[PDB]
Amino acid sequence: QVQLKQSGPGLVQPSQSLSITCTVSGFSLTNYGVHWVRQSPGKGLEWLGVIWSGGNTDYNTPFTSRLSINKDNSKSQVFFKMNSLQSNDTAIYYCARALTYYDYEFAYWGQGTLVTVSAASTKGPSVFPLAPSSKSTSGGTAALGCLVKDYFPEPVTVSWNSGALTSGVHTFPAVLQSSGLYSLSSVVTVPSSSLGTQTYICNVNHKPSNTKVDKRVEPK
Amino acid sequence: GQADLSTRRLKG
Amino acid sequence: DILLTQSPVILSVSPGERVSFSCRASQSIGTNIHWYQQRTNGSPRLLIKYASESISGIPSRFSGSGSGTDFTLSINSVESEDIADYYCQQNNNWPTTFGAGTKLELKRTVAAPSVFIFPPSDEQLKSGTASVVCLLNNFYPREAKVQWKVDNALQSGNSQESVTEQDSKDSTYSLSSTLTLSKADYEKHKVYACEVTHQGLSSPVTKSFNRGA
Ligand SMILES: *[C@@H]1O[C@H](CO)[C@@H](O)[C@H](O)[C@H]1NC(C)=O
Repeated sequence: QVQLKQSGPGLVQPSQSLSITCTVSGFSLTNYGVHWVRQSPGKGLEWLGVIWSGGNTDYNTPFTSRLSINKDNSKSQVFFKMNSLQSNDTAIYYCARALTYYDYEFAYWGQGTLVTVSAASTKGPSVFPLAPSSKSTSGGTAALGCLVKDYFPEPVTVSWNSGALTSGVHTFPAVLQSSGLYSLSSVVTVPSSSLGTQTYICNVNHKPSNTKVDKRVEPK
Repeated sequence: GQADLSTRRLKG
Repeated sequence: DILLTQSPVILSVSPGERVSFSCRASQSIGTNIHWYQQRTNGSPRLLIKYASESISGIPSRFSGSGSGTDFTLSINSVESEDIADYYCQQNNNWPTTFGAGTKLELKRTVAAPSVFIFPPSDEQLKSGTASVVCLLNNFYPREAKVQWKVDNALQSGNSQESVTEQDSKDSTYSLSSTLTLSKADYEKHKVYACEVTHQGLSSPVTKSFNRGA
């Protein structure tokens, strides 16, 4: 029942600042320090700093002047704030808790927060069906999918039939198009005979633009 | 060798 | 800061085999090293703390050793679900630092891709763009060629590929090739074909459709 949940992924403009909330449960901020760790293309896993039980903070050397960590013990919330972001601050940001109150053995992690630094605007995606067909069958097995196109920034979550359908699902890594917008597909293979009985819906969520689309996918 | 954004995994 | 070097960057083993991850430190760090597993879309998962100590919920097949500068993360009998990245962390010296990681991939028998092609939806054609998608599903090894042809014209530069990480259950990959066209170009031609080449196919497989049917 120990958990850390972070605020949603988002875009930040160059030189602007980054704010993330880590809400914890199954323990008390008065008893444990919360650490912040990011993971970037440039530097991999990188420890950023910590807020201790009693409110003291330590910040990693290159972040002394642009990092502030605060908390609200009663609300079980820890607040991370970093100023003056540049492109190479694009990274997944994590809060984490150690096993023991004073240590650095990170046993519990938040789900991460993908932060993109860019001057671009947020754009929600269009969802298009990848319809099952004769040219999409294979010995009693049909492939079908969703094309999630022209969004920014990453990430987008896709699930099938509201979480209920997982077997045979592949959600591909997003590719960056020349437009500078991203695109990905998510596919699933199902029995051909279930195409008449079962409904198939990809649930698309692009949190940075708050775009939620449920796309029904049918034989054409 | 490096962390990939689209993958959340190492890629080359 | 203490530099941690993980070698090699990539490990490829068959299931049931033993596998060692190496992590070397730029000066002695005693036994103050922790190891993590990171799966696709996952947060780091703590496997071993202080070089050799167990963690609740981590399978017994994971263990670690070493002291000073040379450490090993061991999986004695590797399973398909161990497909992940593995990191080491030192905390003998402030600030705690992480190695760059080692990728663990599994070997398995050759598996030919199942190939499926999808015309652009009429929905998308309204927007003025056409995407043609070719899916290569559940194959091994990763290397594959997708060739696009429109009315026998070779397509080049106007497609993009994405490949899933290795599946944790069956150790296969899947690949999508998206050919992108203007609607105008799309409505100007009839035959859309993707030809797939792979080690598991005795000859290339072509999936095609005619715009319309
Ligand atoms: C980003 O750029 C700065 C220089 O402006 C550099 O010191 C830093 O190491 C770079 N990489 C990351 C991941 O911040």
